[PDB]
Amino acid sequence: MKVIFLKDVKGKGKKGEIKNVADGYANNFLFKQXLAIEATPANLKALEAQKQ
Ligand SMILES: [Cl-]
Ligand SMILES: [Cl-]
Ligand SMILES: [Cl-]
Ligand SMILES: [Cl-]
Ligand SMILES: [Zn+2]
Ligand SMILES: [Zn+2]
Ligand SMILES: [Zn+2]
Ligand SMILES: [Zn+2]
Repeated sequence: MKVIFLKDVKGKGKKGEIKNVADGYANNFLFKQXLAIEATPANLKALEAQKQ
């Protein structure tokens, strides 16, 4: 699944990147720890607001 990284995660992604990762890894680790959020149009839109 495509995610938006909110924080660097060594070996997987850097803050700001939008990229595909393993679904299990996103669900059980990234989302659970606030390291990334799902890349959906609603989320991208919301994140741009929160950055501004
Ligand atoms: Cl998925
Ligand atoms: Cl770095
Ligand atoms: Cl990377
Ligand atoms: Cl970086
Ligand atoms: Zn999937
Ligand atoms: Zn970094
Ligand atoms: Zn990268
Ligand atoms: Zn948010």
